[PDB]
Amino acid sequence: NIPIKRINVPEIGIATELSHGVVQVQFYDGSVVSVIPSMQGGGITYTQPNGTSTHFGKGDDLPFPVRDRVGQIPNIQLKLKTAPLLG
Repeated sequence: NIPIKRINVPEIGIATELSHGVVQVQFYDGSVVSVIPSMQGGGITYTQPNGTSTHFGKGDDLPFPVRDRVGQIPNIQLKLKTAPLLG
């Protein structure tokens, strides 16, 4: 969807805020985490380097390496808020 903020997160990857509130992080290994706003159903969509996508909702426990990676998203959300104007 339309990026409204995008920042490089050194040592982690590239983070994007999409126009409808989803936050995505593309990690250095090609994995992607999408954090879905609670208003849109919440949860996490995680795509492995091999292309496999999994949705983790409320009540799903997060396996390795998803749990630790999702644990980094709050700090990245704050970085996106203070991100420069895109461009």
